[PDB]
Amino acid sequence: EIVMTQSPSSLSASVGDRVTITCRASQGISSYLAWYQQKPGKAPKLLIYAASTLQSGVPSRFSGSGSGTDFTLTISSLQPEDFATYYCQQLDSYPPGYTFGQGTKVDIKRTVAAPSVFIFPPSDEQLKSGTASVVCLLNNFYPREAKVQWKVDNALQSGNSQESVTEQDSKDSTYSLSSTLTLSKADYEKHKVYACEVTHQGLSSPVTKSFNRGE
Amino acid sequence: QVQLVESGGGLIQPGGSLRLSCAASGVTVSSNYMSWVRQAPGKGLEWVSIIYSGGTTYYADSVKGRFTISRDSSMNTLYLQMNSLRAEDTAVYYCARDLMVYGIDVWGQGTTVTVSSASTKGPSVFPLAPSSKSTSGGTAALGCLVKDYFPEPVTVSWNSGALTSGVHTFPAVLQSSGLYSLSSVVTVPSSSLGTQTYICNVNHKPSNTKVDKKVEPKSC
Amino acid sequence: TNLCPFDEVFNATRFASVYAWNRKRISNCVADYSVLYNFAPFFAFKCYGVSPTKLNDLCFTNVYADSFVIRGNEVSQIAPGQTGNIADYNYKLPDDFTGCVIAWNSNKLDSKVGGNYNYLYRLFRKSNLKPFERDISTEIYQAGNKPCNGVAGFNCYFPLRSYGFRPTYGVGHQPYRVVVLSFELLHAPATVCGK
Ligand SMILES: *[C@@H]1O[C@H](CO)[C@@H](O)[C@H](O)[C@H]1NC(C)=O
Repeated sequence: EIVMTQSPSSLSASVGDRVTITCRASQGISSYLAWYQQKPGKAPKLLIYAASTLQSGVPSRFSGSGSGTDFTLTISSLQPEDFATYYCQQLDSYPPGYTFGQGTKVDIKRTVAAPSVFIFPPSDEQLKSGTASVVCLLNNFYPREAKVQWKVDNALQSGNSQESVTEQDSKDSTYSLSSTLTLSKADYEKHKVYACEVTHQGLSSPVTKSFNRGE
Repeated sequence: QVQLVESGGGLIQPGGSLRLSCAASGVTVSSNYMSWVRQAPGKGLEWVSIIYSGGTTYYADSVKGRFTISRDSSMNTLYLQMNSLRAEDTAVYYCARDLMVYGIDVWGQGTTVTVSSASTKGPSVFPLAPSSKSTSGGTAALGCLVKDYFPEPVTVSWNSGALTSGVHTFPAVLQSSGLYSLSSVVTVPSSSLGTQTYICNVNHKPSNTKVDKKVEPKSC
Repeated sequence: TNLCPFDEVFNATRFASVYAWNRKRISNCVADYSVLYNFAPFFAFKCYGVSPTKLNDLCFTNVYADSFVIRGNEVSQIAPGQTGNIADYNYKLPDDFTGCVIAWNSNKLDSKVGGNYNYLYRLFRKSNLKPFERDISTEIYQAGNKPCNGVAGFNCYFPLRSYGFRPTYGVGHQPYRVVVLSFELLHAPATVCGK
């Protein structure tokens, strides 16, 4: 099987920038490659076929290049309707597959914004059920890359937490993230200090919001 | 009118069977390379099957022996018979007209297939109370935790829609229990937290559940 | 005592496209399979229905020499019971095929720096090819319900595509010259023997 490695995973660009996406096959596929555009909830849209041929109806600011293993998509002048996720495909019929790239998300570039951190202890109603869910909130930040580390009595917790990120806000171009740490009532009552540690580009040092169980 | 219309998707328990349909107009199915491409939630595109105009079919390794692509030339319809369904088959399934070296030009709107051993269950709504630690500076945050429901989706509003600015309803996460969990928070000025009452309205049509939960400061 | 013209097929300077494969009818001659035993390091010599060492001991009514050019990724289709764009729409071998298939990498011969678009292949066809069928039609393929009337555009595509053989391509996308030898033995006087 051919492996299509696409880079970068995400990039930030303002309107008018020259945007470049790279797609690499694990072996020579000559010119059998295509580029697609996809917006959330919509079907994919064909942009380039045969490595460098522009699909009918696609604006001329799009252009493909490369042959063999290294391919590049190029948007000469980024327009507002071009903020989306782009994929490359190996149209070669050997070995079947038609593998797609990992995808590149192109969001709106703006100034760096540090997140507002809020920690929420589990509700008394939920503790009555036997499950304790602690939620950490990262409000209105940029860029998307942000790291949340749970600490329980200063013990770094991993594997029992889940995260969710909203789409780039249509008004201030920021992201917001929630992280849910779930424990049984028994394990929750075994510890005292609950904190989430947020590191981000807009923070020179990690921010920690914490509480003590029962205060 | 050149378009592909998918149907047949839905909820089914693992091991069940499901047949997707792809009604075409403009493009002739029996004359084209027709392909099925699926996309799991938050993941990339994955090719599934293809049927040549000459009848040759080709399937991905993960669905070999389970899926069968077919077509009815009189109906001008493409079919995908999906047997022995698994959780990892949960994805939006597109039918498309493949042009090989000329790319894939015609895509359908997609039909949603969800494979889970979970039953329909209404969510528990818990308050995320705005405490002293939930106030960075000048504004505080409050929210609701919509936990343990199935299937998607739920809709959440605040004060019956009167509060819309600064509201963030996050996309749900699939828990190891197989039930979805979701949170919706809102940031307000700290001065209004005890002159304005905040109630989140959670609606879950699969279970006919409408729950209104008041979020109040926690009492020490 | 004429010798079978095998030199004219393998040592030909130009080969035909796969969709319009050339067939040389070889009959009433003395065949030397020892020069095709082991030509070079290329050992594409898969024989079906017949043994190579037994060819010198067998007489056939007619011997057909089919020659064409494909890519490396498609040689696996030139075999009995294969599927693909080449096998279904260009050159199909029967399920009971009796003969040998020969191929060798001709990247130093059929690939130019600017792309050798001379070699073509068929991309669109309404149905599959019968064994030993040659379709040289260039009619605009009607992929929709609207008739084409020889107008290339949407749902009306030219049924032939170019290979564009470049010498820097991958091995699988480099040109390969193929020679398929079919051995026929029907109710007729056998004239092609070995020695
Ligand atoms: C074809 O010619 C080459 C040299 O040009 C020679 O090595 C080879 O044996 C010839 N093959 C046949 C079948 O005559």
